[PDB]
Amino acid sequence: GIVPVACSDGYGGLVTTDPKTADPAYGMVYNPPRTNYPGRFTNLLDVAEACPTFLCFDDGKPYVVTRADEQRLLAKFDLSLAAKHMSNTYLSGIAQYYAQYSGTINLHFMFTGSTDSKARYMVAYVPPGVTTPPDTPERAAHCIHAEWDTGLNSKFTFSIPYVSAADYAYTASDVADTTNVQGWVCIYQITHGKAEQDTLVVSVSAGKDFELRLPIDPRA
Amino acid sequence: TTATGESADPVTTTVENYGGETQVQRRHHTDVSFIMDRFVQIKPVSPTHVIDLMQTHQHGLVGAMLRAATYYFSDLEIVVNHTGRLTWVPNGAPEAALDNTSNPTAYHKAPFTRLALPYTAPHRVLATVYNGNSKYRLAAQLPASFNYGAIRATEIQELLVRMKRAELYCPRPLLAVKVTSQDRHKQKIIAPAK
Amino acid sequence: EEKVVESGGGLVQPGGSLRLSCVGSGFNFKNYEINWVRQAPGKALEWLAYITQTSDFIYYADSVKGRFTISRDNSRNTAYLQMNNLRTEDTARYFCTRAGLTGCKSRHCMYVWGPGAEVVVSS
Amino acid sequence: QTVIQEPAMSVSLGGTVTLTCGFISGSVTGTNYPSWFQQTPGQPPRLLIYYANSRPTEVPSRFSGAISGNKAALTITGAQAEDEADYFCCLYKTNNNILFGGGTHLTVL
Amino acid sequence: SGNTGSIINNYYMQQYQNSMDTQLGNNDWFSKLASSAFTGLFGALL
Amino acid sequence: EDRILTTRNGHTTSTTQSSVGVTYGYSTGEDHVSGPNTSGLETRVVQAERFFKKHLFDWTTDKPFGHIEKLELPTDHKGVYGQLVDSFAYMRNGWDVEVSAVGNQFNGGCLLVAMVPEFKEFTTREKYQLTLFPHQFISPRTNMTAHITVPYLGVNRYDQYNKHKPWTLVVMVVSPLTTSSIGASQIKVYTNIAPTHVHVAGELPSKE
Repeated sequence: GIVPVACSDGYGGLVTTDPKTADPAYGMVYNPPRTNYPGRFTNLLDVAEACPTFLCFDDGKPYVVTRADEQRLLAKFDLSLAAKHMSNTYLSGIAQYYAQYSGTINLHFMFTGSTDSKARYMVAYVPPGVTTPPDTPERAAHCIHAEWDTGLNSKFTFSIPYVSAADYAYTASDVADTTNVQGWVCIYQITHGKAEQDTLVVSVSAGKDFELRLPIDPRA
Repeated sequence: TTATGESADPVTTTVENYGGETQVQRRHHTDVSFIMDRFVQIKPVSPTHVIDLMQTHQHGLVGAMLRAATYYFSDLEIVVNHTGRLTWVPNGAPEAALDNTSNPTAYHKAPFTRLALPYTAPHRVLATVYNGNSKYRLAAQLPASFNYGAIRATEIQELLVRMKRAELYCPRPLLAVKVTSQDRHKQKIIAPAK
Repeated sequence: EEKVVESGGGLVQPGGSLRLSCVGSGFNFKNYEINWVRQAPGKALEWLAYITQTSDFIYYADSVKGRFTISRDNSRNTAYLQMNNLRTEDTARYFCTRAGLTGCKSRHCMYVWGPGAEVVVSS
Repeated sequence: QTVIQEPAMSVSLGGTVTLTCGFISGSVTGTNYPSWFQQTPGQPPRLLIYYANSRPTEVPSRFSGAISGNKAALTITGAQAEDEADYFCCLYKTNNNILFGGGTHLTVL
Repeated sequence: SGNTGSIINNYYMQQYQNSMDTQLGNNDWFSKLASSAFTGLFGALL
Repeated sequence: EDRILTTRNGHTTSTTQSSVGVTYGYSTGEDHVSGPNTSGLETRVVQAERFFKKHLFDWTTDKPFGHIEKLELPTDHKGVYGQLVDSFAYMRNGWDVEVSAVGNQFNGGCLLVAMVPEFKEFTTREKYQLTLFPHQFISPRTNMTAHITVPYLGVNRYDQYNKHKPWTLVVMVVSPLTTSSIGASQIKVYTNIAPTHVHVAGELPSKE
């Protein structure tokens, strides 16, 4: 008169990401109200998109300073989210917990100099396929790039496109590779007028179609 | 592009500024409820343990995502591997109540015990950081009322906690691995043995 | 009255090690910055070290880099200057100073000065 | 050495005297944030001028400071009998270097 | 919801499975910030 | 020019001619005030919603990136607000913070003015992500004032300000001050802070 059940062998057991819920133990409990509590965020990428965070150049500065030398490359960094320049960013902080990503990454360049200081900058995206990033703006002008001047509006935003063979790229970087699978982002100072000791603060935030998937738990 | 930086208003440019096209986005895996709904391990565990979510490792997935929010709310689900009889009490309970079986008590079945516990704090939300003291003066100590109760057994070996219905409110800095003297943090990625 | 009292001085042999204490009273010690200045007899003042309110930034003079270590304990309202590998030229009157006043909040104030601890280094 | 300060100056009682503080090579400006101290023998130094223009409330109005001729200048108007001491000039130059003057032994006649 | 499949309804009542919420008197701040982010160009375009 | 903004709290007024807008923190308004933890005995004091002034620090050329000066917003107030803190057990209020750094347009550098809930001493690396909090920048080339409005938020619907400070005003150097021959030698930083929506509950006995 009892329903026969085949207790399958491999099934059951505990999986830390299993979508079951546990059996309740303690009765009807009403929480104190928290309606309209300020600040709530329901998705990490909303915070990453809304709030840009600084990069790290030089001896740990969020800015690149005009060089007195004839060198015109202020900074270059690997496009990887594991790059040294992104290591102190919220985007990298959350991307360290996901295996793969996709989409656009936005860079914010905020010029902080006196009104007597004027400069023109260039940011270029160098795809993989070259052994070394170009060190000169006239050689980097052949890739996807944007030039801008300083003026009333001190902040310029540039979107680094996701161009890759695969649909998703790895957030981590493998030791058995000397050149990043994604390209580089080079920042150049085309020209400057009395702009010595004047800084260009650089921030990073997730783009409109940025995506992270496959949660992981590395030591981090 | 070309906004006022000091106003701190969000500016989100796309690739259509130079001829591209924005693609479809699927952000299910960064949802707070999804990302927090996993068993994280409470490594330092004693025979009498007070369930505080700040006991999680600060560099773990759930631990770091929790510490990246100022305030949090969640119902709690625990998995306890104990060798005796497991008793649980709510937040305000005196410590002497852990010896009484009229309280929620689970008998050792065999592998381990999995229970779902409600949010019993007398607060609207719990805080990962508290700038002050609830005692009638360093603020490094969280108030004693920021807990999900306490459990007691003859011996507790492992304790896993899972945040159900998670809600995070005020974001806080979240850090990746420190990178020094190299271009990228290079680590071994899983590759087939060949 | 905002005053700074320092002790720990004395006579030690060259190459020795000692720690100078700096106890402050009459103010919140955690809200101010500490500078150490030494003055040899018959000589001018010489700035030695500088520590911020939370030990975020620490600076030493080029002539005392490495040998000296500065630290502070805000809970005990005490500042410390640890000296190692003392030389014969280190004999001077050491002052523990507080930087800051009503209309000056920076390291350039140098308002409150202690009585001075005598440290003599000789063979 | 680096900072040039007069070894000693003489001023009559109730008179006016100006002290000169500057660099061997260069010009003293507001960026150096000049500071002046008074130190009677057997006494800790007392702050007189900070930012080369301001005076602590306790300090009497006699002591005044300014920048003139690319050098830090301390002016005492109506010198009293208590103004006989050693006056030191403090100048800022990089975070790791704070320069003090030689010290003017002002004598009130 | 969160990380839950189980197309079948829960065996236990919602009053026992989870703590219930009360109210006083859409709600995500950062979703609103992200949605209100300025897009496009500021000045003239050629 | 839309760059002129006048803020008027109580009977006090603050006008700036180099405004870059107002940042509205974590919410554009307050949450519900008449909660079940006060039994309807809370009352609103509009005489405390005024501007009060405080000196933060002197922004000089020696201060590098990461130099943080903090100010826990419930502070030693000598007016009506401090009297309320001393006369009522429980209190709640938001803040309306204006930070002024007046130099001239020939100075460089940039300050980050942020309101941090439940402040904790940030490490060196965490200062790079300080923009996660409600914030504005101050740059002499653009603006001389940052204006931030934040609501009341905390674990409890009402706080005891002698035991807990929900908010902290954090000003951090992002780029060091740059001074030419014609710029300002240094910049002094001041605050105009105004409590908003002040509610008190629980009448304390007279202090002798």
